[PDB]
Amino acid sequence: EQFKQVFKELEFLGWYTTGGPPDPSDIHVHKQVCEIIESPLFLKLNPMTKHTDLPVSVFESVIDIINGEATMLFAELTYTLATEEAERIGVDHVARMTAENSTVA
Amino acid sequence: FSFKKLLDQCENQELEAPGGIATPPVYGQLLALYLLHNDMNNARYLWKRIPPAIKSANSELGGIWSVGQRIWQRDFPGIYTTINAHQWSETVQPIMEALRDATRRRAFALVSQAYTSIIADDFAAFVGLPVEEAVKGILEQGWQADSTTRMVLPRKPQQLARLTDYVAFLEN
Repeated sequence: EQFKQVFKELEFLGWYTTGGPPDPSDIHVHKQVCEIIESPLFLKLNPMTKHTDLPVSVFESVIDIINGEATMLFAELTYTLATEEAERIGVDHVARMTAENSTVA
Repeated sequence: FSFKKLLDQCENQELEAPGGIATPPVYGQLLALYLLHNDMNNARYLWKRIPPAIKSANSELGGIWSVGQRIWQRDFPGIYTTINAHQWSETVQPIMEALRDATRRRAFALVSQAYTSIIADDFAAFVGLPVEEAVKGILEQGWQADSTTRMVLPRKPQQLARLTDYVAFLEN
């Protein structure tokens, strides 16, 4: 209710968490987040990535068709690199500029 | 090169002496070497450094000093005439002629630079060679000479680390 009066065309989309792989804790939190919207997103940020999968990742809950106690799966979805001209120029400017690390380094 | 080690050997020989005065042959060799390297200030100071008695005892020192005065006044034609007046000792027989060659090269420089047109007689006097060296000017070196006027025309002939050092110095 606080942010709806500042961002008009911006509604709930999902939740983000920093960590490793999607664990049972993540699916437990998603089991609560899913009561707000039909399909919340998940955005994992892993700063310690040294493997084949990308450090940042997007997941979606998929309701499995397995009979009995069906534990929903977490399917990874790709993302694009769409960026406006203005914001791209802004990040370009912030990257061009520099600065206890040495300047020459 | 070997010249550096030879100069080091002469420095060692000069460093220690039985009474501060060395043998006349090595004194003459040192004076000739000083004349060879155009280090004329140390050459004349060595000449006055020699005691008068031993200086007057031997005429080889007198001849070496006369060569030194001839090269001190930059009298190029007379350098060769004086160097041929006396006969040097055998152990320095081939090297002194080499000194002459060095002076030769010196004169060549003084003609290549500081002379746009040089009289043939003056050029021959400077280089010492009477008439034949003139030929060496055109046929081999590549100059262009003309007759009936005797006017010789000479022709005039690892980092990134450093910048990192500069930035490291300036940033701190």
